[PDB]
Amino acid sequence: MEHYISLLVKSIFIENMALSFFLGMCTFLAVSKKVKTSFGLGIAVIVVLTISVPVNNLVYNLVLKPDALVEGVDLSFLNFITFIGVIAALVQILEMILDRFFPPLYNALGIFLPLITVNCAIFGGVSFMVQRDYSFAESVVYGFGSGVGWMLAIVALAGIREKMKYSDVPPGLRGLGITFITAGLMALGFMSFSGVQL
Amino acid sequence: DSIKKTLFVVIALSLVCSIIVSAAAVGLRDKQKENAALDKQSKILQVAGIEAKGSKQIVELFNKSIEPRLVDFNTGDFVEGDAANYDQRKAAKEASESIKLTAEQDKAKIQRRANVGVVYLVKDGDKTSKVILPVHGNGLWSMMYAFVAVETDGNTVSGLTYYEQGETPGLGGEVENPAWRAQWVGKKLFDENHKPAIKIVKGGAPQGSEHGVDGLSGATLTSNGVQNTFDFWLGDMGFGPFLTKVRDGGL
Amino acid sequence: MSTIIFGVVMFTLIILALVLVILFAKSKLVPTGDITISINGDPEKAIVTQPGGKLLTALAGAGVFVSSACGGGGSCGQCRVKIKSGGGDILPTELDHISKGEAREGERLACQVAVKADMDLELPEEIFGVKKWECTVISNDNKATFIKELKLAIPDGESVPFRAGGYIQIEAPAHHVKYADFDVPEKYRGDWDKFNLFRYESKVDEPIIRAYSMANYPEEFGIIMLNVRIATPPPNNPNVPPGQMSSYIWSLKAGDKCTISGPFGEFFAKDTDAEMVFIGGGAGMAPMRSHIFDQLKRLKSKRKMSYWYGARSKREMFYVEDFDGLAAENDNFVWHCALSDPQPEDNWTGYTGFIHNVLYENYLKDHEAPEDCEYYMCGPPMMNAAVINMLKNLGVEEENILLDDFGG
Amino acid sequence: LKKSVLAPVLDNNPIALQVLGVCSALAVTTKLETAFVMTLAVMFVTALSNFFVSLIRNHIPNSVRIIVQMAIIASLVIVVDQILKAYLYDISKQLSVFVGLIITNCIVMGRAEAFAMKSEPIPSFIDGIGNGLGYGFVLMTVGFFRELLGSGKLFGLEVLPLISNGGWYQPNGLMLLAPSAFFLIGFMIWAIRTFKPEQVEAKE
Amino acid sequence: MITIKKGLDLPIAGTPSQVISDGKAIKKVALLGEEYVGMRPTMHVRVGDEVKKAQILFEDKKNPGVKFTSPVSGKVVEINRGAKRVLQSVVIEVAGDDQVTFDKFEANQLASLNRDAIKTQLVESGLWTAFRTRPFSKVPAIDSTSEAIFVTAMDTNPLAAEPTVVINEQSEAFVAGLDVLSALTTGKVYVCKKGTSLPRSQQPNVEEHVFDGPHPAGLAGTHMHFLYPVSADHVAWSINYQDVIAVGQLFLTGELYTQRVVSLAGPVVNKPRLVRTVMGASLEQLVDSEIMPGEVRIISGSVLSGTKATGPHAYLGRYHLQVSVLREGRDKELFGWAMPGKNKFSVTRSFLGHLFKGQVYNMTTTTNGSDRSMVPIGNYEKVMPLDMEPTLLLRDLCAGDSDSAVRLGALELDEEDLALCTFVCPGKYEYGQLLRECLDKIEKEG
Amino acid sequence: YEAAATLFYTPGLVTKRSSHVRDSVDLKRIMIMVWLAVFPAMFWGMYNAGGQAIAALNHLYSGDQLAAIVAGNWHYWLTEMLGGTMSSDAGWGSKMLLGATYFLPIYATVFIVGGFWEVLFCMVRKHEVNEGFFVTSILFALIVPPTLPLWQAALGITFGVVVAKEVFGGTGRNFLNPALAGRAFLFFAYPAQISGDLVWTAADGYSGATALSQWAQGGAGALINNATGQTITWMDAFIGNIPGSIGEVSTLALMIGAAFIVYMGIASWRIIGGVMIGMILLSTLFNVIGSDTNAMFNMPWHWHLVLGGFAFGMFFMATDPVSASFTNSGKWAYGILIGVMCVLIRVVNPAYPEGMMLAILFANLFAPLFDHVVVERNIKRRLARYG
Ligand SMILES: Cc1cc2nc3c(=O)[nH]c(=O)nc-3n(C[C@H](O)[C@H](O)[C@H](O)COP(=O)(O)OP(=O)(O)OC[C@H]3O[C@@H](n4cnc5c(N)ncnc54)[C@H](O)[C@@H]3O)c2cc1C
Ligand SMILES: CCCCCCCCCCCCO[C@@H]1O[C@H](CO)[C@@H](O[C@H]2O[C@H](CO)[C@@H](O)[C@H](O)[C@H]2O)[C@H](O)[C@H]1O
Ligand SMILES: Cc1cc2nc3c(=O)[nH]c(=O)nc-3n(C[C@H](O)[C@H](O)[C@H](O)CO)c2cc1C
Ligand code: FES
Ligand code: FES
Repeated sequence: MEHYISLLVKSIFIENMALSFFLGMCTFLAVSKKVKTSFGLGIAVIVVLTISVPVNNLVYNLVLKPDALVEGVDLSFLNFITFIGVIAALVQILEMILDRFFPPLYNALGIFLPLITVNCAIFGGVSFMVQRDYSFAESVVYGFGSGVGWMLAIVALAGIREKMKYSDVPPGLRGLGITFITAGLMALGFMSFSGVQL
Repeated sequence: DSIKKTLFVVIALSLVCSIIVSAAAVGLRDKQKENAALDKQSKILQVAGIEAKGSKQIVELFNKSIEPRLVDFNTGDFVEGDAANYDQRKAAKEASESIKLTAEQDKAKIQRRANVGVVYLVKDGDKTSKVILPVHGNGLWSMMYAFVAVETDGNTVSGLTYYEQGETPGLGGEVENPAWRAQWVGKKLFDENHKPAIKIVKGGAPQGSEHGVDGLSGATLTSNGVQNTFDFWLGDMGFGPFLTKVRDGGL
Repeated sequence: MSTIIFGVVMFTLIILALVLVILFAKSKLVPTGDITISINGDPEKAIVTQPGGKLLTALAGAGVFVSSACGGGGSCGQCRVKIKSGGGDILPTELDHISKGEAREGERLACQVAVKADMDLELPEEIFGVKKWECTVISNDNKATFIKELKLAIPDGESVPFRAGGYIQIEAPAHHVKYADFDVPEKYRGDWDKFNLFRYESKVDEPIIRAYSMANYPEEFGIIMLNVRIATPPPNNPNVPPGQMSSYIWSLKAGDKCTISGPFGEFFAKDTDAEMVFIGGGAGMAPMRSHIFDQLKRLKSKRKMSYWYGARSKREMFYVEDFDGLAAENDNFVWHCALSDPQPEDNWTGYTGFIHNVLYENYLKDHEAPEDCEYYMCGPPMMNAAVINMLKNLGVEEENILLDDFGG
Repeated sequence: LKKSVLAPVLDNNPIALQVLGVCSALAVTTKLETAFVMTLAVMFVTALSNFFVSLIRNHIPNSVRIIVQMAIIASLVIVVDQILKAYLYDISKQLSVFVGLIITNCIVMGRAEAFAMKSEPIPSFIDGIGNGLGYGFVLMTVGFFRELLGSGKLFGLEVLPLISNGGWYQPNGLMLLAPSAFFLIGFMIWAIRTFKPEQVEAKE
Repeated sequence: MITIKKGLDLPIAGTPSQVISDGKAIKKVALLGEEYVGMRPTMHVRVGDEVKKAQILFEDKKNPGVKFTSPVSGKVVEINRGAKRVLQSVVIEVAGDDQVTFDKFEANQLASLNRDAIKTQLVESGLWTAFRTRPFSKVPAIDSTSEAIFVTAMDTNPLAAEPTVVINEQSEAFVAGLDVLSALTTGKVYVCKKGTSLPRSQQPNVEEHVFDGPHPAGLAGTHMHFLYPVSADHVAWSINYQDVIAVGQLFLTGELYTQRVVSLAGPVVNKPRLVRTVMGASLEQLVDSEIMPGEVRIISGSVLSGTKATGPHAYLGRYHLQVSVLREGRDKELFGWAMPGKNKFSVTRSFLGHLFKGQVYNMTTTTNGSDRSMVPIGNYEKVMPLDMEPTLLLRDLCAGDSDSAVRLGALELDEEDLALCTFVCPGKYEYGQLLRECLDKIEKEG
Repeated sequence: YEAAATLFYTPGLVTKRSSHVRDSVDLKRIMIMVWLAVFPAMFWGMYNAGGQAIAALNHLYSGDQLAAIVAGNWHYWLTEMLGGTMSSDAGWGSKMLLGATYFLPIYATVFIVGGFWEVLFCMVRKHEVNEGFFVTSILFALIVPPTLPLWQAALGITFGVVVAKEVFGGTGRNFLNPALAGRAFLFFAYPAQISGDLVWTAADGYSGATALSQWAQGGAGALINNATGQTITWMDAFIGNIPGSIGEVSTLALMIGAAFIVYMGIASWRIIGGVMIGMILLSTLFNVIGSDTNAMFNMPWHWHLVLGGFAFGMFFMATDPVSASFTNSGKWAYGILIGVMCVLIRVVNPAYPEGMMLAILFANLFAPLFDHVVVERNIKRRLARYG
């Protein structure tokens, strides 16, 4: 159980997707105005990663790995299209399921799936799972921890941006520039976990 | 009707894109592998002291002067196998050709060791004048890889190079420094009792020593990693028996 | 080459499997069912249509259409409907136009409502009779240099049921009109020849709809009189396309056939005993004349009234005979006109300058309680802003200032 | 004419006005060579995907539109990746993940969905070239600053002699880390909206 | 019962002597137009018109039916209007003693009256302006109703009078007013007071609650927070003890009762006391020959929530029951921000004045500093007894955010409920103005 | 000077509105009271810097080789010129001179370069020059090693003032600690002038470690003063006879100043108690579970306190009002997170010997989240009609 807790806490803190690898920085900087919307988006991202990374692990190990389907062929030049198609299809079917069967959950979190349908966060998570060569349980834990870390970072940025209702920002910086500077200071703060090897 | 048109569009686009992609990807495999080999070939040529400019010159000089081999670490002797295409990282990650180093043996913090290691012999004709050993260990931020070119005496070093380090570019990333790497030519590895003797001295090594190398300034935690790297790869668990064989002769 | 074919087949099968799975999950998770929108709680007569669609479009196709002027976009904000159980959200574009006070009562602009489930409405009763007509232009004479007083006749001599201040909508099919056919008399030909508007020509390729305020008070039966200004390109940007609906209305001549659609209205007069102060200008003479003639002939009210009209010159004044007749017959009504810059040909002996300054100096500067009378106003936006500023600096509330800006 | 190409540089900038396309700007701008290669790759992909999606815009069914567009874009990016690995191997290693992340890059998909779907073949290529020009402008500015102040080099040429090789300059460490790109793009947005004050956002 | 822990009893020199001594005869009164929240007047009298007592002077445009009648009989002498012709005061030169007389009742008949009859008599007399809703602190519409009527039979403002010393004279009128309020309430009537005894109403609707502690506690907002929390769905009315006395006198004798017992006191008052005066009197004539010489500032009400009395506003307010006179501080002191303060007051402990317990200060009207930004050191929590987050609410008011202020509890407050937060601010902020702007926004839009 | 006349005299202003009587405290007095509380720490830091420098100098060089070393460094020959001595028998005055020749130039550089940006921003935006930069400047000047190059101090104060504070609005408008954001700039940008064994004792050619680096290597048996050859005891680290950043060294003096600024109600005992609670809990957990190859696993709670900049940041930099939480219940969590993260970076992070600027800079991002949690628990109480 020590090998799975280390991966979880590492993916949450030591390697944050939004503040270390910077995956999904347009939705991050754009939807960080309210903590309610940020919370809903973080929940949607958690769900999408948790569903998408293990499925792609299975598909890769079954079809796209070298010498996996025929002893002597390498079908790894289809990783990109396979991963992106699987992600898009899963997101759309999840949206339709949540719409028809559970409108209570649809209004809650299923509204943010159109934004993260094709997002760099999930594709980078899958592309990192492929490099790390995880097992199925490690893929599940990595996806979940990465989603939780992304949610934490975006909720923190939203809280800071709500605290900044009292600020007095120069007109040329109001909007995008001060958000970029804020995210830079947030990354500078998150650099505490640099030397930790977990 | 509608479904038929969607299916037709999807299938036609998919066939076109698949022809194009699978034609582009399979026609460049050999060139991609050649490019992937060129990097390590050029680094080895740089360690060996052979000056080579141009990819064709690199390939020619490597195929002429260098000779890769395979070495068993326990017995310390050559083995029969495909040496030019050996992947030591995969061999160490695979549970068939790798042993798990306990905490008392893992001086370098690598946690695994491939049973068969690859070495290179710098030849000029038939006589062998050097041998390039790939050693590696853990430093403060990342695992560091090196090439140490020891002479046929088994003790004297002729050069050294860190080709994959990943540490702070001005404190501990000075393992790639020319003035620090020039401190290794002439250094001996073993004492008279045939024990590891390389020492990374904190504070500066005495002028004109035999086993003394200056430590990195402001970086004692990457210097400790270099010292541990050599403590492992010069002991019984690494290139100890093979270096003993080389010292006895026959290289 | 044995991996090229394998990769091609694998790509094809992956993409086809994904597309088929998406289509199958689509065919099992969409309703494709009807929706019974009931416009009122009581009647059984409801509207059964397809789910995918907009509420305003569905209601218009059904036969109960609200006064949608901007034809989609929320620019005018007039597709106001009241839902008691329907789309559970207020899209921000509508949340602007609908304050917290009305949004709580379930009101919403019909344009950006999303029809996805059974919804029920509560509409007012003045929308049910909104039937169209097939009118015949009697005359399109020129009463001002830039204003054509159009007069329409309703077939079967049926006077439309409306209130003083309402506004019809006029439809115009795709057509082309040149400024060569516009009839202006030698009295107004001066500025036309000076500016060379006769070079202009319109271009409309889609049926359009606009709103126009009636200039006749209800007791004048069987007529729809308008005061239409020309929407000529500004004197700064002459390359911009010209006024579509204005050019079409000016192209209308005597005897032609035009279609008007339903009586509307929100700019109405309050029923109190307080003094009334009308401040009209430019093309805003239609609602002002409607209000004044209504209050003076249909109701025979005794409230103290006053009319204050602005004009660029003595050639811009019209309806002056009617207003002099009213002021001569009644003691309540008293009106005054003011020219911005007169000409020596007019021999003007009267008030000059802007109408806000004229009203302030002559009437409001010495008036006892400037805050106790009601102020009705319609004209150019500059005049609107100036008069509102003057009234707010004299200390008048927004509840008494009841203006109508002709589309901003 | 060329207004459609030269607008996104300063007038309607992707990274500076419509937040689309930030991750690669933050990641690959540590070195001007990688920044330039990524600029060229994004121009290539955006232009060709716009052209092809506009060519087949009328037959794409709305039910599986996303799959078709992502298939075209992924094919383009896979071809570009297999060409980078064969001819620029030292830069592909440094661009490893963000070479493939061009698929989920927002500029490509946004210009495919918004403009290419409702426009002409040739002007779609032009819009792709313009968006790539703006994106590369931002990339190359940030990369110039970071590579000149963090290592003293430009494209691999020592402009400022470092203090190891007997020089006067001691390089900055933040210009090789995370927050420097954020700070540089924020001050770039400041300097842009100081000269084009029509982009300044509303107060409240 | 309820013991308030956080607050501040302000030590200021000149505490009055609770002995009611008659006051100087007044010659002018006035109704201050700018003190009724959200009121736009329709004047009924013109300069030079002879009026009677309880005769209408103006009505409300934004509150149809509510009439603002005259406190005394005389002759309208001035109608002071300011910027944008905003009404400031309707002065009346006292002459004659004519009045408008209403219907009489007895003690037995007062508790079983009808709400409609009570409303007609109150509105026609002009005592309807003694009530104040929550939120927005406006006069209740003549057609509304509220399940909670709060009587404020305690006063804890600095230098304020003692409610007991006044009620022990008009016990009968007080009980009759409580009976009338119990017939009008439709819910209950909350007589919030101190530990001491008071005349008692026998009705089961009337309830006496006891509050203890420093002063954020003589306010009706504390009472509402602790007994009947208000929102947009639940509104509660508010009235003080002398207005209950006036209501009882109206419904017992027929004629309007316009007497007051204010507490004229302050640091620069020669002899502080309680001066029996008239309703709406003139402060310039009420305070003359009773103040130390110098440059002083007369205030209608306490020094925390009170109006400066200058020019057209130099008359006793409607909801104000005390006058506070204190000097004007305009002298610049060298290194005054650094001198160890043995004579300076603070809720912090960075001065030497807190070590001397029971010390009293001759305070003036200085802001002991300049206008800065809010660095929150936690002074607002020391003087906020309610169940809110003080600094976050205050920052949502300064920021200009109305929705978040309403969420954090701005619909439960009045301008007097932030007087101590204005007091203890290092940045010299004034939160009553910000709260009033937020409430105007909320009331207007929505 | 009219611009300088705002500091001497009170404004002499009256109240125009609601509360006609105001409190006596202002922001000027608050900032000057916080500025006067770091004076014992500053003076002991000067004394300690001088004493450590003289001891380390007399360790290596002695005889005619001290002459060539004190004649080659302007600090040394300026001390000897003004009157002090550099021999081993130097008194307490000759050591405070030598520490002042290091602190005063750094303080002057920081003050001037930061005041330039302060004045420029407050002049472009048409405001009065706001105090509260005195605290930032003096804290930045005392959390730095004795041997910074002055250009790096200028760059650091520029980054701390402009980017962290003045680009958001100024005093009371930011969300991050300006002094610890200017030192994080200098720590991660120029990492060898603010780390290692050669930057903390100002003796030319003396290399030695500090006690949170000698503990990480050998534990309590490795704590030793190489310049004198004696064991660093607990009362040495408590009083402050140890090398380190200029003012961080004297826990006694920091306690003396913090007791004053906490009595006056300026600093938050809730934040201080939260920091202490978190530190004690995590340090005791690590002591309990233990480790064989890590020597920082057995450092108790009373050694974490007297070593590094724990007491300088627990007392003066954690209690920053603008960057802390705004709720009484959020301040506890703020302090607890600060202490936990400090102990964590000390123990389980191998590259950084301490972690207090990085623990506070982390908690500065999550303070508003604790505020949000508390206020959202409060808002639900109000809807239930009980608040
Ligand atoms: C309730 C109501 C009542 C009204 N009553 C009257 C009435 O009694 N009489 C009356 O005359 N009007 C009235 N109006 C105004 C009504 O909108 C008129 O139709 C108006 O004159 C616009 O006419 P139009 O459709 O021809 O102009 P449009 O064709 O809609 O607009 C053309 C105008 O806009 C400019 N323009 C057009 N395209 C562009 C472009 N691309 N860029 C820049 N500028 C451009 C042109 O220069 C010209 O000025 C009323 C409006 C409302 C809402
Ligand atoms: C601000 C004043 C209030 C502070 C109050 C004191 C709080 C103390 C709470 C913890 C109490 C126990 O105190 C803690 O015990 C541990 C072991 O558990 C002791 O620790 C000691 O023994 C352990 C046993 O393994 C060793 O590993 C360790 O190296 C050694 O220091 C310390 O003495 C102290 O760190
Ligand atoms: C108790 C107290 C502690 C403070 N601590 C700091 C600090 O650590 N760093 C700093 O730059 N300013 C500090 N200040 C000054 C001020 O709070 C700082 O400028 C704010 O961060 C405003 O930006 C402090 C002020 C007070 C009253
Ligand atoms: S359609 Fe007229 S407002 Fe939307
Ligand atoms: S969202 Fe545009 S690049 Fe990740």
